[PDB]
Order: sequence, then structure tokens, then C-alpha cells
Amino acid sequence: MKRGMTYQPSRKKRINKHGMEKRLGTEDGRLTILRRLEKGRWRLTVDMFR
Amino acid sequence: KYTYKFKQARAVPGLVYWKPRTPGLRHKISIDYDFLGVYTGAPHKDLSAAVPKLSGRNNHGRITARHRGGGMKKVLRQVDYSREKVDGIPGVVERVEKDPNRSGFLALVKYQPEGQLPIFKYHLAPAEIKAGDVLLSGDGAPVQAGSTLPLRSIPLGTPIHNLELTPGKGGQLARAANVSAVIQSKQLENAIVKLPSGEIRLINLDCRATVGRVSNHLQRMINYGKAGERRKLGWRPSVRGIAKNPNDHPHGGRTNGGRPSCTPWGVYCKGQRTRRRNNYTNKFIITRKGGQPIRKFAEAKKLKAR
Amino acid sequence: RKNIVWPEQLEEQKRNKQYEYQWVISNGKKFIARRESTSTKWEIWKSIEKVTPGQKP
RNA sequence: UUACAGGCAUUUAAUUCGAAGCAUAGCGAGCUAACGUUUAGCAGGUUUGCAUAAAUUAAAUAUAUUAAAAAAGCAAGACCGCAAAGGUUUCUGUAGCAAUAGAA
RNA sequence: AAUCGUACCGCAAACCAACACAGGUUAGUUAUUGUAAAGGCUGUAUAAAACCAGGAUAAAGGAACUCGGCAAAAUAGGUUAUGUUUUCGUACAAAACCACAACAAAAGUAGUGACUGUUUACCAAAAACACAAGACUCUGCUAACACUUAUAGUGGAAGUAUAGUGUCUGAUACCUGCCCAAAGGCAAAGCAAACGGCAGCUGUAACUCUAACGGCUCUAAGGUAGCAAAAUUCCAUGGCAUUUAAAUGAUGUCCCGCAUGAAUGGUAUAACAACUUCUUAACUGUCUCUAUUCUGGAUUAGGCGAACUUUAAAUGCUUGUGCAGAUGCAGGCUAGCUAACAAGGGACGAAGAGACCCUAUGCAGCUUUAGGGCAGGUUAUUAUUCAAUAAACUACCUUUUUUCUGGGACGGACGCUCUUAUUAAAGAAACAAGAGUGAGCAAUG
RNA sequence: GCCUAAAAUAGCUUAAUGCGUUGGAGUAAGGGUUAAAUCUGUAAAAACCUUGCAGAAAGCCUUAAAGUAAAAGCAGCUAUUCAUGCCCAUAAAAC
RNA sequence: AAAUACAUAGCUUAGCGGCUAAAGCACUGGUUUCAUAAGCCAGCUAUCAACAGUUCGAGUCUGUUUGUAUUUA
RNA sequence: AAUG
Ligand SMILES: [K+]
Ligand SMILES: [K+]
Ligand SMILES: [K+]
Ligand SMILES: [K+]
Ligand SMILES: [K+]
Ligand SMILES: [K+]
Ligand SMILES: [K+]
Ligand SMILES: [Mg+2]
Ligand SMILES: [Mg+2]
Ligand SMILES: [Mg+2]
Ligand SMILES: [Mg+2]
Ligand SMILES: [Mg+2]
Ligand SMILES: [Mg+2]
Ligand SMILES: [Mg+2]
Ligand SMILES: [Mg+2]
Ligand SMILES: [Mg+2]
Ligand SMILES: [Mg+2]
Ligand SMILES: [Mg+2]
Ligand SMILES: [Mg+2]
Ligand SMILES: [Mg+2]
Ligand SMILES: [Mg+2]
Ligand SMILES: [Mg+2]
Ligand SMILES: [Mg+2]
Ligand SMILES: [Mg+2]
Ligand SMILES: [Mg+2]
Ligand SMILES: [Mg+2]
Ligand SMILES: [Mg+2]
Repeated sequence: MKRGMTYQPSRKKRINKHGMEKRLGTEDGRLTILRRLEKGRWRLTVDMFR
Repeated sequence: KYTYKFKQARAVPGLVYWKPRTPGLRHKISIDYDFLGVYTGAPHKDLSAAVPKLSGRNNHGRITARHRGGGMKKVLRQVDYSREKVDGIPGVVERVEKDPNRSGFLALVKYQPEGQLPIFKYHLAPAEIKAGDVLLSGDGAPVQAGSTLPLRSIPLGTPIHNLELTPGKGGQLARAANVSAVIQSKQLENAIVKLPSGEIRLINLDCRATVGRVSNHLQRMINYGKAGERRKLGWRPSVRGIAKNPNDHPHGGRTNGGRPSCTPWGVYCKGQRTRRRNNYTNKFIITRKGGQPIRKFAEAKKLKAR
Repeated sequence: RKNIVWPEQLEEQKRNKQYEYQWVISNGKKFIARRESTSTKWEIWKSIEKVTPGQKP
């Protein structure tokens, strides 16, 4: 069968799996945020907007 | 043992012999609840609860009981195995119902305490109880089927069921369809009781039991005619060990049964014992199933070590 | 199954529920608002026309 | 003997590039496998085992009964089949329309 | 009565596939007897090559094609008196009769699985798995067992031996024989529907042949019934019969069968099968043997505009030669120039540092009565009111498993002496040849 | 009114026997044959006194069957259901 | 063709360095019986595939030529 | 104590 369609977008799934509230809920996620602050990435999470 | 002559005869009452119209109906034998007077509708609202299916998964989310899940919606009934609440009050049987979670039948009983509203309860139906019968418990009750009394007031030879190991916890021992237990003798503070499996055990005299047997005598005449019949009940297929590959089971290799039969974790399963040799409960067991004395089981590897 | 809640338990918990009461005015009409002691959400329950202040309805 | 320049040797990533792999920590079940809760879908036909009513409708009208698709139901891992889900055989295509498709 | 959504695309040129991608994408509604309301959409310029693709028609023959009726064609549908087989519900044959326009496709024989189902996303859909059902064994409830650091907690199950866990057989019918010695495992000193096994020699009946019947050796026991040229047979295309003008085929039958055999089941079995095998009817461009023709591409013209590949090139044949098959070296020949359309002999043609084989300081996964360990459970011993030690069983961790060799494997060999050929100095190799030895003696000093 | 080796149904009794049965005491055999052996024991059997559990069968009465239960068959005790048989007293004008 | 075993009165079967021999069936003679079988008693087979070696002495230990199984190509 |  044709492959290459492994991404099926879903807004609710994206926020629950990779959101800021999720990253701040565990020690390992908090360490991930610090690593991205140290490298100086402009956007920290897929969930961020102004 | 099922035979095709049994279905052809169509003799035993209370069974539905499905005519062999299709391949999936040729060997099907079921129970006719209407002919027996057993209610097969929804349970009482105040004595039932709807719960999700677990499919043999624990709080860690991993499968611990294999070959489960994928059936119909599950509803549970609350059953009062100990009738100590209603000791003096007589009860009137309203209906005899069928429960897919057990092999016996349940009875709906209404009590009318003086100065209070009616009370409804579920009980394990004795062998010969129908709608309209009266059930009584506690001191001052006759020795008849459906009566619950302490072991100090039951004759030796009377079959009993729903026996309590502990004085007030509730009946736990004899519950399956068409099973019973008997009392052989009564000592100072214990009675010698023979269990359905053939074991002789000591039980405190202050425990309670119900006179009679369980209320389903057609359990062993059932034949599921299809694979899907047990799928609807919540059972999934299983694969033989010798059919798997080496990394899955000890029998995985191409050859069949290279080593003695065992569990998936390597334990011999054709006679090896699993009860603890030093189990604290050995003080209450006199003879195990098959006639083995308790001392023979308790002291078996100690002699070999010596 | 070690965790089951039967209808008798549901009714006992319902009867043992505590609330915090607050009077509010809307369009000149008085309403009673309540908050469950174990939650942070307020809701408008009833109006003074159907409730008698000072009792336990 | 001490210092300096050179050749050779020893040790430290030590002439340059290249594995399959081994160990520790984190990120993945929006694909797929099994399962949970909630929701929805499957034209039109055919064969078969059962099912009678607040008082089924007529005649008998006692007695004995009789006739009627008189049933807005259940059952089948049932059959021919539009959708739908598949992928049996053939041919086409082969950096292709497509890193697995098209027609029958 | 506040707050957020309201444009546009949404079977698609706007979403998921790197693309304006023949692929993927949920629900709700609408016209239509033999038809079909609303609404929506739209292609550079020609034609009288070969060849390719998708269709149509075809004289006479009708499987002669081919590994194989692959593909294509075909009255395909309904009702039947009678007969056969059944697990009694089914299933099959059948002269004939009945059809407005549309829709249309067999039966029998053998082998294997009962059946409907499930499977290697991307070369295997099956005889493999599952299945209803049979048997064996474990488990007295704080059950056995599984997850977990477990002292927790949870599943089993809120079930209770007519119940639950594990294992092997696999509907149904008729059946299912002997062995627990040795080496293990388990157990109540016993257990085979646990893991496994189930012989050989020799004499004998009127003529012959054969052996009904005897003798001997050994073992825990010596294969019973059934079936049998098999999905199992080396001699082999075994012998006989049916089938054809012609039979390594198919069916039936004969049978100690290299190496069949009874729950890793034996023998049968109605129905069912996009399974494998053979046959009958009909049908046909499969074929004798092809021909014509329609649609699209190729081919001609304008516009737009890729890719594999490339040491350098001005790049003939033939025999000889050579790292042993020459466009390029030697002899004999070859003289208008550049391309287009078409075919595919050669350029040891292009694509992917051969998968086969052998060689490594190799790597990985799996197995076990190869070595070592104890770090979970069970078991044994001891001690305090969830502990310590271990030549056991299960689980787990870690380590080892030469070289030579007319390729490797299989076989053989590896120390040390004497002798034979390569002459009469010494030395000199092959998995060349012919013989010894891993001691003896208290005297044989 | 009574009786029944008649049939069906339901309760009850135990002489003897068996044992992977309890405790006491005790020590080499037990069992079997024409004659032997296999087998069961000395790691404590059989025999003796006691404990527990279990199935089948019915000594004397007891004899034919003389009941004949239609034939097949039938006797441990008690009761129910039902069918016979005995005494005593009755009954039928048409079958 | 490689590799592991074996060739013993008429037939099964001891023996594997001190002489060249054991046991059972068969064969022969006697006894029992009206006679034949069974049963009893006494006897008999130089008892050692073929050739060349080792050793005082070999069926016995080492090689070759034959025959028979078993495994491999 | 099998047979004729
Ligand atoms: K299975
Ligand atoms: K295996
Ligand atoms: K189906
Ligand atoms: K097996
Ligand atoms: K198939
Ligand atoms: K070419
Ligand atoms: K060679
Ligand atoms: Mg496999
Ligand atoms: Mg169907
Ligand atoms: Mg169908
Ligand atoms: Mg699939
Ligand atoms: Mg033609
Ligand atoms: Mg042909
Ligand atoms: Mg199948
Ligand atoms: Mg199918
Ligand atoms: Mg595939
Ligand atoms: Mg299939
Ligand atoms: Mg396929
Ligand atoms: Mg079966
Ligand atoms: Mg087999
Ligand atoms: Mg089978
Ligand atoms: Mg063109
Ligand atoms: Mg040449
Ligand atoms: Mg040339
Ligand atoms: Mg290479
Ligand atoms: Mg080598
Ligand atoms: Mg004779």
C-alpha cells in the first residue's frame, strides 16, 4: 500500500502531547525546556503564540 | 462428554436443541429460560451498576490475565452472601434471574421490617426455590432448603452450600452450579466438612451455611456451536506454544515438544505442585484432594534432603 | 475488581454534600448562587420566588 | 657530562578517511498491533426455525369446536447482490500518475 | 442580554502524500419505470508509416495451442415428472416446458483442512493459524498465576473446584495396543492423551513352492488393529485392469512399508473452498494462419523543457598474437560526406564496493546434559520478633567453541630416530615411499 | 376389617470385609501350591486391643415357591401410593 | 572407493597367550511302550575363514588375499 | 496317560 501518510493532523492531539502544560508536568519535560532556553531557540513549544 | 446422539434424541427438558439449518447451528445446545421460569431481563436498578471492561489489564496498563476482552457491555449485581442483616425478618421471593457473570441463578427477595419500608436484596438461589417462596435465616428457622443457620444447628448428613470460612465475612466456599458440601462430624469447636473438590477441612462451628444446593442443573449440557458465541462473552483466542517461534515460548522451535511440557515461564505443568509446603493454613487441612494426608504434603522434600 | 461504587454509596455521598451560598441580583431579580465545597466553579441555582431563605431545602 | 639541530623508538585522540556493532540517558502508539469509552453506517430481493392480542375478526352459538397473513416480532458467524471493506488471476506500468498505482 | 466561531477551499489546482500527484479523506441531503429536474464542467495544428496498447468483425476447422484451456468466447435465468447421496437440514443429475427491454457463466473424480473466519503493509492467502469440542495436570480463597524495587498497589474476581491457570489434540462417526529399565524432570517410592522407545538367526507339509508348526540369542518392551507404490518408495516410468489411434498422466487393485502406524492421533465422512490434481459438455483468433478496422501513443509542425551516463577520442572487417575471447598491437583486406526513420549482434553495454563460495583481532540473534557466577521465584537448613548462607530446579548475566589442506567440509595428521630417489663433500621439499619408538637393565653398569 | 417373597416411591439398621486410617503393645515373618515362586514386610507387616471413613449384600426365620408376578421374575426393617388375596355381609329382568 | 565391526563340530553359542576347548539342539546306541512320540542313561564329532609374520608357545597379538553387515560419496 |  502507498506509504508516506504517517501524519494525520489533529489540533487537540498536538496540544495534549507536546503542549507547554504537558512539558511542565514532569521533571524530564522541565529539563527539556531548560535545554531549549540554553540553546536560545526563539520558540520553545509548538503551543506558543502572542 | 458431548455426543451427536445426545442432540439427536432431544430428550432432556429445559434445553433448546437448535435444528441443524446452518453449519454454526448443528452442534449448538442452549438453555430454555422461559420453560424454567427464569427471568432474563434487566437487573434491579438499586442493586446493579454499569462498569467498564478491564480486559485483564492492571493499574499499570499491562496485560496480566491473557485471552480476555472484546465482549458485550458489562453490568454487575450486588449479592448479599451473608444474611445477618435480616436475621429475624422473613423474606418473599419475587423472581429468579439469570446473571451472565456466574453459573448459578440469583433470587430477588423483598423484606418488610416492622415500622420501615420494604427492602430488596439478591441471594444465591437454592436448588428448589421458586417465586412466592419464603426464606428465613437466623436462630429459630427450620432445616429446609434456603434457610441459613450456624453449623451448630445443622445435621451431619444434610447437604449445604455458601459456607463461610470466617464467622461473619460471608459465604465463599460452595457457589458454583449444582454443588454442595456435607458435614461428617462436629468436635468441641470445629466441624469436619467435605468440600465439593473432595477435601476434608476444619471449619469453626460459629460459621453459617445455607441448606440445599445451587440452582442450575443444566450447566454441563451446554454446547457453544460457534467461535463467535464465546467472543460475545468476552474471551479471545489463544495460540499453542509449539506453533510459536523460539523467542516467544520454550516450545518455539521447529521441532514439537523438544522438552517436557511447561508454562510459558518454564515451569513443569503435568504434575508439579504450586502450593507452599510451609503454608500457615496447613493446620486446618486434614486430607487434600485425592486422599493425600497433609503431613505427606508438608514433609516431602525435607525427607529427601535428609 | 476492588473499586466499585454501588447506588447506595452514590446516594450517601450526594446527601453529604456541602455548599457555599451567595445572593446576587440580576435585572432587578434576586437569585441564589452556590459553589460546591470541593470545586471552584459557581453557578446560579434558583430564584427567591422558589426558595425560602433561612431554611434547609 | 650539559646544551643545540637531526634520525629512530615509547607513551598520550598521534599519517588521513571508512564499518557491522557495544554501553548510558532521553523523545515517540496523530502509521501500525491489541484494548477502553462515546458515536455512526450497511439499496433492493431470497430461503428457513419460532412467536397472538386490555377482549383479533367472523361463524358455531349449549356441548364439540371450525376458518382466516388474524402477528408494525425474535432467531441465522444463512443465500443472490447496490454502497462499502478486501486484494484471487491477468495485462499495463517499472526514477512510473504512484518509494507498491491503473483497468478488467 | 456577556464571551468565542461565521470570508474562501473542502472526492479537492487550497486538506494528508516533497508537485496543479490517475493515490488517501467522515457525516447529512436531492432528480430518475425502460430514465433522469436543478446545478456543474470544457481539448495546441494535421494525417492513407512500422511497432505498442485498449476495443470490434471474421470463411473452413474447433484445444490440433501451451508447463497448464493462461487469456478470450459461450442460453447465461426460472418450473419440473423420476433417480442418487446424506449428519435427514441439505446437495446433485434430469427429456421437456416457460422468457417484453436491461442484468448474466458448469459438472464430476482424487488429495488436504470439518465449517464462517485470520495471516508475511511492499514478490507466498495456503494444506499454515484460530475455531466449537476431547483429555491431562495444577489451585481451599490473603487460591494458583501475572505486573512491580515491593514492605505497597493492581489484574485473576468480587469470581469460589459444574470455577480459574497452563499444556497437547482439533466438528462429527468407529477406534485408540506394549514399555517408567539406563540418563534426566516431576511426584505421595509413582507418572507416557508428560518429554521418549517399540529386534535378529535357523529347520520344517505328497512334485515344487511357501511355512500352519519347531530351536536359539538378547532387551524396559520388541509395532497390535488400520492403512499402504502415498503430500511418506532409493531400484521405478514397479505388475495387472479401465481411459486414448498413441499414456513417465488419472482412477481401481496387488504389498514387511529404503524410512507407515494409532490424541506430535489411525481410518472414514454429507456440506463448504478466488486451495492442488484429472475428466466430460459446450464455446471460442489459444492454435492451423492470419487479415481488415476504430480509439490513444509513436511518427510530422509550432511552443515549453528532464534523466541514467561521460579519463581523452578523428571510434571498419578478418586471422594471428597477448593477464590465455582486440575499434586501438602484427599480416591479409577496406576510399564520396553528415544525418533522419527502424532493428538490437558487439562495446567482456548502464544501474547497485557479489547475496553464492572462501578468508577475518569479525558482529549479531537463537539452542544445549560446553565453562563460571547468584542477582528474582520455589525448595532446604539456621536465627530474630520484610532476615542470613546455597555443588538443587526454573529465570537471568557473562565467557569459550585451533591450524595444515591442489577451494572448504568429511577423513587423516602434528614429538623424536633409521632407510629410499635427487650419485660417489655436506645440505635439500610434497597429504612422496619403506620400517621403529613415548623403554628396559641393581646388572644388561 | 385384615393380609401380601406384587409394583412404584421415600426413610432407617449392621454382622463381616477393605484401607497410602488414629493411638497402645509387640517382632519376624505373612500369603500361596502336587511341590514352589512372583507378591506384602522387617526403614516395624500379619496376629491382638482401640479410632475414623467407605461400598455392596441381606445369617437364623427359609420350604417348596405352596405368590404364580402374564412371562421376564419375587423374602433386611418401617411407612406412603396402588393392585391383589382372605374372612363376614350384600348385588344384577334384557349387557 | 573411504570408515567402524565379524568370519568359531551338522546349527546356535564359550574362549581372546600355558598345550588345541565349555553349554544347548541335531546325530548314534541302549532303556521305557502292543508300537510311535515325550521322559531317562551312555557316547560322537583332531571344534577354532585362508596366507605371511611376532613370541620359548597364538583360536587369541600384527599385516595381506577373500566373504558379511553398518555408515559415507 | 498326546497319538494310531
Ligand atoms: K489454540
Ligand atoms: K522445540
Ligand atoms: K461469510
Ligand atoms: K504432544
Ligand atoms: K481457497
Ligand atoms: K545493441
Ligand atoms: K584444484
Ligand atoms: Mg511459523
Ligand atoms: Mg452471510
Ligand atoms: Mg454472500
Ligand atoms: Mg489484509
Ligand atoms: Mg472463425
Ligand atoms: Mg496438446
Ligand atoms: Mg479451511
Ligand atoms: Mg473463506
Ligand atoms: Mg506480501
Ligand atoms: Mg483465502
Ligand atoms: Mg498475493
Ligand atoms: Mg473430535
Ligand atoms: Mg507422524
Ligand atoms: Mg490431524
Ligand atoms: Mg502524436
Ligand atoms: Mg583475437
Ligand atoms: Mg583489427
Ligand atoms: Mg566485494
Ligand atoms: Mg583453515
Ligand atoms: Mg498327529
